Amino acid sequence: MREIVHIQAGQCGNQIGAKFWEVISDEHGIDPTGSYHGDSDLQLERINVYYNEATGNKYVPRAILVDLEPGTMDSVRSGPFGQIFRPDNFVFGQSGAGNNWAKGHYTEGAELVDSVLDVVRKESESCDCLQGFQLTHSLGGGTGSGMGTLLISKIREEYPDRIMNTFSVMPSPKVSDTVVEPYNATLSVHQLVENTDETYCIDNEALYDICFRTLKLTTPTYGDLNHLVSATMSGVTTCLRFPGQLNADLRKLAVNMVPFPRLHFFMPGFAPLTSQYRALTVPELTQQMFDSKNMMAACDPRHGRYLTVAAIFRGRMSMKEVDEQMLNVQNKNSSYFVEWIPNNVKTAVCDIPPRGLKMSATFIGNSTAIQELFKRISEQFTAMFRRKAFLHWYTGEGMDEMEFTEAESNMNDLVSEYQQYQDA
Amino acid sequence: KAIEENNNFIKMAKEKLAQKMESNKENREAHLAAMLERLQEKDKHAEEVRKNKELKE
Ligand SMILES: Nc1nc2c(ncn2[C@@H]2O[C@H](COP(=O)(O)OP(=O)(O)O)[C@@H](O)[C@H]2O)c(=O)[nH]1
Ligand SMILES: CC(C)(C)c1[nH]cnc1/C=c1\[nH]c(=O)/c(=C/c2ccccc2)[nH]c1=O
Ligand SMILES: [Ca+2]
Ligand SMILES: [Mg+2]
Repeated sequence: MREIVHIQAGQCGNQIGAKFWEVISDEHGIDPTGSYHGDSDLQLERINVYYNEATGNKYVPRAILVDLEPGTMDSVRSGPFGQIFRPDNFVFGQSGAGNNWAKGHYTEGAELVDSVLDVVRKESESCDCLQGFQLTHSLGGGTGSGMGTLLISKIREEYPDRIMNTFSVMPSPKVSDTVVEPYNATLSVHQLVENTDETYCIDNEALYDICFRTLKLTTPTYGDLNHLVSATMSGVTTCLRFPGQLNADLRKLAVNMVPFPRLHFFMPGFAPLTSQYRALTVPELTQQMFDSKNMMAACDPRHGRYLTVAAIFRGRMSMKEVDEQMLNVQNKNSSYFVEWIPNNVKTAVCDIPPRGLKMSATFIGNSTAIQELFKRISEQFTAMFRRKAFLHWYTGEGMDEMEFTEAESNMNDLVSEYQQYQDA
Repeated sequence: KAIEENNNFIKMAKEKLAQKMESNKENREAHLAAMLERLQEKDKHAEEVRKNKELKE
């Protein structure tokens, strides 16, 4: 188990996805045309996880770029690292999906899905040992939401034993393109509860607040939100992309993070938050990454309890001080970690720091406080659905009101299930 | 179901339209048929007037 297949779907999926390849290619010393110009052998030791090797010693990302319109995928190709991607892996339709889950999942996206799966099969075939898939998308649009979850369902049919993880951007009125986002997200969440092993719940509410409150940016663009996303995505993928004596693949990580199959929605976090000169001390990283302000999903961890925690520190620091600090927050806030999973906070350290920072920490939290996120989308859903508002857009594409009722019920069951373990 | 309903709408729009355009052509023709039949009734009255002049001499 070494190779991971990456897929990016829709405007948002391709935007944050393109930043992921901008960040990690710099970390692996791969230039905009695909040639290696690093210095450490550690940059090439596990380069196979995300790159295929081409003729002339070129490194081509194992990345499939999906959208139902050309727009954003034309921007990706024109953008700074656009030339590195394999041209066959740009699979796109023309009419778009108009922020419509039904168009992505059932009509427009159905017409395109089989040609995307052919490229996935192409990449999966020439993989010595495929460990799984990762997907970037939003749940608020049409393509990433509707087609992304369709692809996830088709990939599970063809590759039932491989890991499926997602980086799933959640919608919020604060950063809102259309009023139907709660509908699109609720329909997607039900798909993710069934068909993913992990979903990283990037909340655009939280990314905005981090940009506004704790980074003093008055008018945040999507680039400012995506900067925080790409830093986190680098962090969660670090332990696969480098050593250091950590013998773990996606399954091993998923086995230790997910005690219950449906409860695999994580709370990502990063320290320090950037947009510096004084490098942070190990106590500061530990306090910041556990701080609510640094959470990428707009939930208060004090309102829930941690099932599992994973923290991966980057940079040259004392592992003794890391162990001391990670044991300090557990033993001084022991009510917020479930007693019925002993030793649930685990830690790794990687020597290579990311670009610009001398040391950093990435936080992955399977907290029951994530119910707050699903409750917030459930309220926005019901507000519209009690009056069947905007439903004509979905019923015109052949959907039934029953499918909405089901999805509503399934997400409120997920919230009930998170509540069960919060009190136990 | 999405095809079925899009076809249903094309179907029933086409039938509703053909039913109206035919019903209108029936009406407008029956309106003009009545107008000419009243005008032809005057020609028959003017033939009785011109006969009652000659049949009174
Ligand atoms: N964080 C982030 N969110 C985005 C971005 N672009 C769109 N969104 C969010 O995604 C939703 C719209 O989906 P989008 O990806 O544009 O539609 P799609 O192309 O049909 O998948 C909204 O909730 C937006 O707030 C982006 O670049 N970054
Ligand atoms: C011991 C340590 C810190 C390595 C650990 N223990 C359990 N989890 C992790 C970390 C991770 N756990 C994950 O599940 C994880 C998920 C992942 C990795 C790559 C791509 C997508 C998801 N990434 C991680 O870094
Ligand atoms: Ca078509
Ligand atoms: Mg959009």
